Amino acid sequence: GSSGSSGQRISLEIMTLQPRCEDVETAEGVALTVTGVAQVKIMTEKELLAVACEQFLGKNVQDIKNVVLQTLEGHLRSILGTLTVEQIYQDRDQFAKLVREVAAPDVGRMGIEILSFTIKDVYDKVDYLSSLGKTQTSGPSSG
Repeated sequence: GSSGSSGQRISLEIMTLQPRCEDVETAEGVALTVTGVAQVKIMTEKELLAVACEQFLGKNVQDIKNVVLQTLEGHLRSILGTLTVEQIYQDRDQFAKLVREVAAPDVGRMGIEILSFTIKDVYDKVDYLSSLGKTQTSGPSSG
């Protein structure tokens, strides 16, 4: 599946990058699939934005979105590794907050600022959890 969009100029407009990762064994050791969804945009410098401008000048829109997307993406995995399969689902809103909180002060190196970070869908390709199907059960007790 190839892409095709007319445009021979940088697109300052806000860029929508979805930091998704597959086959990322959680803290315990369970590979999960997180789509993730975050928005980003180019930053301006009243002085000189040659740090991001020259870094995007000449390249192709796709390239840019990739570079930026990578920064966030990578982080996700790192934050997903230290986080188990529970902590994640339990408080997803937080998980994303970390990926953005850790990448926020990072993208500032290239010249990009993050707007927001959220989670789209988190499923397990190995269908491990599903198979287990967590359900309320009953059990006997002595006293």
